[PDB]
Amino acid sequence: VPDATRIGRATGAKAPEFQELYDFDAAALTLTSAVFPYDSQIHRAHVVMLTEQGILTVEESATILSGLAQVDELAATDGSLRTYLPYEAALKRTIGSVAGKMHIGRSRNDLANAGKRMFLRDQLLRTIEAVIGYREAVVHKAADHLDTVMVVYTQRKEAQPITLGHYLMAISENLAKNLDRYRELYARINLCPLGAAATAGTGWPLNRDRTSALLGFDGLVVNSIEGVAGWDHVAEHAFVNAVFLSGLSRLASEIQLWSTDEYQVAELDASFAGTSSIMPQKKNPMSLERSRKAAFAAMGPLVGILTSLNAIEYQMSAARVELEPRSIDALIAATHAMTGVVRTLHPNKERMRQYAAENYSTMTDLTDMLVRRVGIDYREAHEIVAHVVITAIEKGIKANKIGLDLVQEAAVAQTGAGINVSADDIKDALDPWQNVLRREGKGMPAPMSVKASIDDAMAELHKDRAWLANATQALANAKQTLADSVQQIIQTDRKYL
Amino acid sequence: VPDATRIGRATGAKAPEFQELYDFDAAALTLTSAVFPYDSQIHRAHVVMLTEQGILTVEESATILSGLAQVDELAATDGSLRTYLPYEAALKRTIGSVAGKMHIGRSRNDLANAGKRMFLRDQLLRTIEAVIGYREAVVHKAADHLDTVMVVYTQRKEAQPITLGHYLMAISENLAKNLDRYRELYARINLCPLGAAATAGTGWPLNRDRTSALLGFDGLVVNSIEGVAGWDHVAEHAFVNAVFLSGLSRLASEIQLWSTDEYQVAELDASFAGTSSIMPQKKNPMSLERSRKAAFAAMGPLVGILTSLNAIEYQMSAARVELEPRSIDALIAATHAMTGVVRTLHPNKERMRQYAAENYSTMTDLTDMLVRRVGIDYREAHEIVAHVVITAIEKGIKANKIGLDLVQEAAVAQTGAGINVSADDIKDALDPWQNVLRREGKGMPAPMSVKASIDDAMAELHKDRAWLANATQALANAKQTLADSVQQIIQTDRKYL
Amino acid sequence: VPDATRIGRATGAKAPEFQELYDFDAAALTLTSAVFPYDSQIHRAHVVMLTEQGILTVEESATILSGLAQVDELAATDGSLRTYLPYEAALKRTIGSVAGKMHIGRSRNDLANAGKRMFLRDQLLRTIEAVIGYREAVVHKAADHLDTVMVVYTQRKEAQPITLGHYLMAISENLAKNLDRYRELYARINLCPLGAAATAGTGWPLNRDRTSALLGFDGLVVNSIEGVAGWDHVAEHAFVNAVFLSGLSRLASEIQLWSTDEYQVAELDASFAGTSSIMPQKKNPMSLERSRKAAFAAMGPLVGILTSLNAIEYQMSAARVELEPRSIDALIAATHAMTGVVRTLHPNKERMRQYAAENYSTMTDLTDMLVRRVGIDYREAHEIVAHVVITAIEKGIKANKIGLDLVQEAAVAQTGAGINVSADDIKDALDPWQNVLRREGKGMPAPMSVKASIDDAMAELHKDRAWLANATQALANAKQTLADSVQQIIQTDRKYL
Amino acid sequence: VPDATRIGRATGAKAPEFQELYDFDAAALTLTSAVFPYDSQIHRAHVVMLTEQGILTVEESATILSGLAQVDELAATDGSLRTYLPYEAALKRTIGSVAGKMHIGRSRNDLANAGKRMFLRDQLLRTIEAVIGYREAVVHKAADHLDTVMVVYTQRKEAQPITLGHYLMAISENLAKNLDRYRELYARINLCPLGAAATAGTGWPLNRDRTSALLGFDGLVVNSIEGVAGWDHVAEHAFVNAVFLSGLSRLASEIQLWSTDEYQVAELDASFAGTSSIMPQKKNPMSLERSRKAAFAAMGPLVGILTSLNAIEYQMSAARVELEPRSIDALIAATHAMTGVVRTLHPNKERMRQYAAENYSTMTDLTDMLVRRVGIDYREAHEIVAHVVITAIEKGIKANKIGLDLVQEAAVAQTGAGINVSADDIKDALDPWQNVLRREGKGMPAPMSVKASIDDAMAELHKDRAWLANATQALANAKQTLADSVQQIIQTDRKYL
Ligand SMILES: O=C(O)/C=C/C(=O)O
Ligand SMILES: O=C(O)/C=C/C(=O)O
Ligand SMILES: O=C(O)/C=C/C(=O)O
Ligand SMILES: O=C(O)/C=C/C(=O)O
Ligand SMILES: O=C(O)/C=C/C(=O)O
Ligand SMILES: O=C(O)/C=C/C(=O)O
Ligand SMILES: O=C(O)/C=C/C(=O)O
Ligand code: NA
Ligand code: NA
Ligand code: NA
Ligand code: NA
Repeated sequence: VPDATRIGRATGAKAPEFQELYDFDAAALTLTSAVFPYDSQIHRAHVVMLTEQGILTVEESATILSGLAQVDELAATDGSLRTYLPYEAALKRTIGSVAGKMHIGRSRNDLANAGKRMFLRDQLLRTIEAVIGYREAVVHKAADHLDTVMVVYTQRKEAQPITLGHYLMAISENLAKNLDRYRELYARINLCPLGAAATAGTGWPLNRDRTSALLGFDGLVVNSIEGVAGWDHVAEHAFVNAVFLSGLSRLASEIQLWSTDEYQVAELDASFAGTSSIMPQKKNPMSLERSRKAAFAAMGPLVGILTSLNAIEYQMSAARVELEPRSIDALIAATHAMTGVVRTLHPNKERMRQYAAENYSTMTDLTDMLVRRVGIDYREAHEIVAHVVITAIEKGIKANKIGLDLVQEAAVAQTGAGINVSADDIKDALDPWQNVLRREGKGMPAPMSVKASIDDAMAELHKDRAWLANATQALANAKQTLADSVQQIIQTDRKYL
Repeated sequence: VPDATRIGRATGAKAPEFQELYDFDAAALTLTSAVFPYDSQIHRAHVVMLTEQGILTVEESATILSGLAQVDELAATDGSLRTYLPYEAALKRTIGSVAGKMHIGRSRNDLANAGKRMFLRDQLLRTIEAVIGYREAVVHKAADHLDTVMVVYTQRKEAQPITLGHYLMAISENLAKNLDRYRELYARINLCPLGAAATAGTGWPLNRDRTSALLGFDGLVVNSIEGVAGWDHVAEHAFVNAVFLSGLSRLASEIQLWSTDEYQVAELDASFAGTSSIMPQKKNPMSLERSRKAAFAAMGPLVGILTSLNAIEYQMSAARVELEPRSIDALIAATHAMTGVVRTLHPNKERMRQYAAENYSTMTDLTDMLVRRVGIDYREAHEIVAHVVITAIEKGIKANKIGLDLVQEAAVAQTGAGINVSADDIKDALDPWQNVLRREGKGMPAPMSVKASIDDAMAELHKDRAWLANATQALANAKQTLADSVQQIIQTDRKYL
Repeated sequence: VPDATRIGRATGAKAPEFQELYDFDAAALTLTSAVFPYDSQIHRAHVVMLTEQGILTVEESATILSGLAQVDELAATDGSLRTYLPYEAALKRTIGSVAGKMHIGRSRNDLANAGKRMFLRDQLLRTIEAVIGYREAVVHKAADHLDTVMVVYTQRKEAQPITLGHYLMAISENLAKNLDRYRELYARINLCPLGAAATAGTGWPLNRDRTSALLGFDGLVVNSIEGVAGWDHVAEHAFVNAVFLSGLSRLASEIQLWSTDEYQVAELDASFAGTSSIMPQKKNPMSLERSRKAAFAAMGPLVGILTSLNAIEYQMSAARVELEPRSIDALIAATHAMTGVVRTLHPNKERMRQYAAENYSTMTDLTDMLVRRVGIDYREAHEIVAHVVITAIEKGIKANKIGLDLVQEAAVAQTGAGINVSADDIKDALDPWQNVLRREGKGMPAPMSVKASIDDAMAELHKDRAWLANATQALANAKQTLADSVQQIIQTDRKYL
Repeated sequence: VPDATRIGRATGAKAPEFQELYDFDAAALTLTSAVFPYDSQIHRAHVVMLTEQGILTVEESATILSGLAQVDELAATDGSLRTYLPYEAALKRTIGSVAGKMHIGRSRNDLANAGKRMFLRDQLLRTIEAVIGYREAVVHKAADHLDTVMVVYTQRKEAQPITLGHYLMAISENLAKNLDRYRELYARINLCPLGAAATAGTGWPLNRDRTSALLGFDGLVVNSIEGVAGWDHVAEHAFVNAVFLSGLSRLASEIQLWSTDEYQVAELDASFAGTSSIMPQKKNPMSLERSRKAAFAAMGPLVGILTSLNAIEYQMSAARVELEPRSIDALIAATHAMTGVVRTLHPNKERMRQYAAENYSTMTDLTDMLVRRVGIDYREAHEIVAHVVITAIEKGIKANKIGLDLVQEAAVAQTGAGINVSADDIKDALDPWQNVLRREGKGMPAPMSVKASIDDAMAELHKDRAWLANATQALANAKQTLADSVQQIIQTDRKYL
């Protein structure tokens, strides 16, 4: 059946990235189900390590490892088996009492912290991947809009002329720093707490480095209390999500204002807009508002997690609040949605230029010209130009129609004196494109300057992608090593022992 | 007059670090007054840079720079002069209209963002210094308590034997990672947005690198929109404060429980306790609870800042919530207080050992011994030992009095079968010190293992202090370079122009 | 299969209320699925009202109403039909184009706000019911513990003697005020926004009172903008949940400390405790910590909702954050759990009395006796008694062994003078039960005073239950009236038109 | 000296209400200094009550009461005397040891909770007064704009025609419910905890009702634990502030969008706008953004307070976070500012009408007319009118120029069939004023309907003011009774004893 929301001005299908905003809530796993497959990997890595340490024989190890595959399969459809003690009991019912030996030297506490880290680790790479895709859309969009003159706003008022490319490279710089935040967090998430057992380690001679390496961790959470009590990485994950999403909310809000009926300086692609069941004229920025909704919602986990940490001791505690799958899923959906919003955004170039030329954002350049040309101080020139604007608005004179006569009157009105500048001086100062070209320093909207930022961002994106590929490959390599090791044990036992 | 709170069991004076918790609220500056001296430095750096760029003559520069000193002096007692436009107007009244030229190419927006960064930069070094002092107290305390056997808790229940040194090194590892968070944040705070002007740069040929260098920044916030709209570093500063303080709350809570009348395993130094105006018996953990109060309060700025960022566009906005001096001051007071709390904490070594030996935290080692000795699986041994405990509690038998007869009865009761272990096996398994010695892996409480962590932490603290000294010296060097440059201009003009 | 967590000291089954804490997360509905059945009721009420208004004929109404039952049935298994436009389209495919007439004068905006209110209304009655059950457990528990002498704490230090009944009646008074908060909120939730349509009403002659009455609302959200933009009730619902749960967290924390191995003044019923997979001695307060977890998590929705309201205009907005089913479900589970925790809590009466008699909580009465008997001011008596305690602790003298000689020495040591009180005066002042009996004013722990509070609370609980029964019956009556009306239309059309 | 910010387009002085936003931060009292005068009242009320109870003689009472005046005077300039134990010690140094008797039966705990309640009580009446003034401005503004046709927005897109009066009465209804929230809170704040002493009452025969009555409380916090541990009213105060301010943020945001350069449908009074130090054209909505800033900041205390309550037991705790004066001061400043913003807002009536007539907000009425006139279902009419809009936008045809030919083409294009409506039918459906007049039900924008809401709101405002006058007079009466009683004691002792 058709998408019944695609009626009237909501033509065609929702963009896939837009549809993600509708699907993640019902599709989200519980934390228990999301972490369960990582627990299964931990069982295997732990058992392999115990085998290397001689705590388990190869025969016992093979029996357990084969059982783990069988219980994993049962648990694919039986959710009751996805927490540890039910899982262990099912393993015991499957292979016998040797099942219990897989917990030697181990706790639910270090198992759980490690499993959640593995989950968050994968979700952090998933997030970094999405943020990179978002930055790619932003920078690649900017590269096409070096000449798209438009006003920048401060305090929701037209400030000065820039370009759309200039604006998008602000977002790129924001995302560059959020990627740093996420990679910095990744180094703290990707630490293995296994071997802490309950909170104090164990007398069993575990090799904590081997379990860590088998599970793709880059290091250990060393202190055993820190290994089970430590939760700051969960709080930090929630925070970076929240602050990253606050910037995504701000872009969404920016574009929503751009695409108001009143601004009309940009239009959402049809595939990122919805309509109204009652008002046929609506082209609703539903992608933007649902993206903002996720940003706002991300405040929740951050506060809950920090509240729970403020409520306890420096202990393992079952009262700690988690970062849950549905929260991350919402971030990914919003990030994907805004990636497509940016990619497909349709700027109204003509109206953007009209506002820049007509609505007085060029008055700074008029002021700077008076200082540069006649040498008066900035504050006196400012007062003259403000009077130019006040008078211009009163007389209905758009900025690009301000001439020598109006400027001289304002100078005389505020100063008693004329001012020695030409009509050409004023014309060039009020030309919004010349406003852009004159702003040619580092980080300023002149095409040459924005292009330099794009080049730099393109080189940084290459490093972003390389960092992600390296982190991902390290995990894939370890997971394959673990699988090989499991198979070796099971098969050697079957054929030779 | 005497400290009227030092009555009854609140003997002697408050520790200075404890007193800090009482003073910071009334003493805290407003953000305006805290940032004002940095604005004054920015005026000088900006003016020097304009002079290098030939935008100001040396004569104009000298006149302004001399005026800045005069207005700074007026503003020391006249708070109305500490915001920019009143300050500029006072400068104009002091030296004449040339005062206005100091704003060429500049805005309140990039001035304010830069000034707040300079404030937060200094406050971040102040915070890093305090966190290092806190970690030093923790590690140096741990070094004296390698042999201080005591129980670790999970879920506020006695879990297993550790040592006080082992526990403190959990905190050290937490603080190591919070110092990473803060240094990572410092690299983002210490970026100069000057030259962004209103939000789009300027046509004036500023040298943004020179202003940045004169003000001790390590780099630029490049994009001019990012330079004025960017606020994530403020949110991040608030977050690291909050998460760092949540760990400080947890230690404070831990110690508060240790020092309850019922636990009695540690006692606060008198200089960190208060008493009651009514109940003469009270030795109140007032340092701890006021430290937790600050931790809880630090949630506030984090939420307000993120809320404000979620509420706007990617613009300069006057609606953004700030991180205020009093919030940082509270963190410093709480950190200093807990530094002294830890340094002077008096553990009850005898009672710590008593609990470890008597209240069943050794049962894991009993369980592990059954697995290691008779080869049963962990789950069956666990069930036997649980019955040992249940029976022991019922009969009023402390853990260190559990013997062969009680263990065999439990084995028979739960299994129908005895178990082939000796009274010596049980004795050694129940010896809490042997529990500690057996836990000799990485991050575990055995003195050799905790000592290894202390050695590592001591080497890391040397690097922490070196990083702080280098960051501080860089700022001091730049501030002196700026002062030299100002004096050169003023004096050259006075004597030679 | 057995509950694999019920091993060792976790004997028997989890209490049903305890199990609720494990089930609500996987069982929680999405908001869409939770609100859908209320949307179906709204369709019927709206259509009936349109029929009364002559906007629909009885024949059209019957056709639609019969279709609504058919689509409702499809939607029981097809989740795609639970949002409005897909539902309407399925209705159109089921009965023809007349399906579209059910939206005359209506929007998704007032439909959605009304449906969510109906959901929250039912969930608020569900919550009030649970809070009443919680208060009933607290008061009925208190009634059995008028004589259960124990210490009250301030700042986690023993303060003065009370009774367990006295403590529980603090919770009762807290819950009384939270029930007021919830009933006050109910009056704002139970207002009907239908008729606001998109945000400005409609030219169709709706009878907004009839739709409201058919749906059990007690009044209208009058202004049509307020009807769709209004969200404060959602924020308020989240807040009362959060503050109510913060008090539940505090009781859970209180009991957790009571039931520490070190306090040992209360023990959780086995059916509300868990154990450890590794440490056989653990009787873990898992009901308490998971209850606190829900309290902490409830901060999340409150902050997200308020953030979203701070981010928008006074408009209908799709960016607003919702209060979701799983959040309320968590509150109900925690409230039920703590209801059973309180009901089945096992106080250690002997140890409670021991602490009261031995650990110096009686020193206030000693101080008051010196003031009352010899007329010295409170501050000088306080200083004497503090010295009594200091000396007593040093000499290992429990409070109930403090005698005339020790009190006189302290008086002489601090004053140079003895004090004219008898050994009987001191004995009676240090008798913890006499401490309780002397505290006989309003709200104080004397059995006569606590009994008076219980009587009052029992009368208030009768009114709580009456208020809930009346609110519930009003909704049941309206729902039956609506069902009758639907059937009348369908059947009259089938048989007579 | 002149207000140096009143330059260029920032003409005249800041409105006084606008200036409040600049002054409250530096002017805010600490909580200690704000509560101190209430503590002094409590000392007097407590001492008077002790005198009535015969615990103090009239002679002792007079001596203390006279001393309280002397220490109060010292404390006006010596901030160290504003906490209890220093104050008591200064009283002792002033009148002798009898000073200590004023604490008989009392604690810092019930003193502090009571003093903070008295502070919050007065601040709640101050807040209710400001909210009433805000509602008065809103309703009185609405009364002048029954005919000010303009579009209402949903999702920041033009939705349907309303009037400015209609919009303002949404705010009135919001404020009516926030006033209910505040008055409901007032009944819980205005409860006296005195007599709880430390947390368990006292053996002294206090008359808790007399102290409560002398201090203007309407009832007791009965249970003595609740009297000192109870804090929910602080959380609730913070919440109502936050949710009330979120609605104020939304109006501020709404007006900010109205007053963008692009909407230009309203203009702030000059006295509520600022300008830029660099951009002479700026008329900045600084009142609005600083008002939103306060709304966002109010999230902070709410989260800190709730966090602290989630962190402790149901005890008196010094870790609880307070609601501080500066937070309330910010709310009052923002409320006053927005009161003046609303009062002096200048709507652009001509442009408001232009948008309503031209930008397609009338399309719903076109759709409803097709349903009403030719009997097609709403969904098919909707699809036709959407095509009308799509075509109209493509051809540059403003809504008020849509005619029969365009509607028939759309009908044929989407249906293959024309539609039997007249040019007059279409004209009347597209007349934005007729859109308003047709929306004549309860809460809809027709002048008759908005006038009815204004009449109701005016009657409700009379009751709001009466409730405030009654609450205020009750406190003034009690304060005068207390002063009379103090004077009677002091003077009777001086002249007759
Ligand atoms: O387009 C949507 O996602 C939802 C719209 C609505 O329910 O109003
Ligand atoms: O779907 C609706 O009924 C309305 C949507 C809107 O407000 O645009
Ligand atoms: O010792 C203090 O800081 C405060 C105590 C109190 O006011 O209760
Ligand atoms: O200072 C008091 O009155 C009480 C303090 C306490 O609760 O310990
Ligand atoms: O289940 C465990 O492994 C441990 C639980 C605990 O810390 O008590
Ligand atoms: O500092 C500014 O940008 C403006 C402040 C104001 O007008 O309040
Ligand atoms: O005061 C300024 O420099 C700029 C203000 C603005 O962004 O409008
Ligand atoms: Na971490
Ligand atoms: Na940043
Ligand atoms: Na409401
Ligand atoms: Na309350």
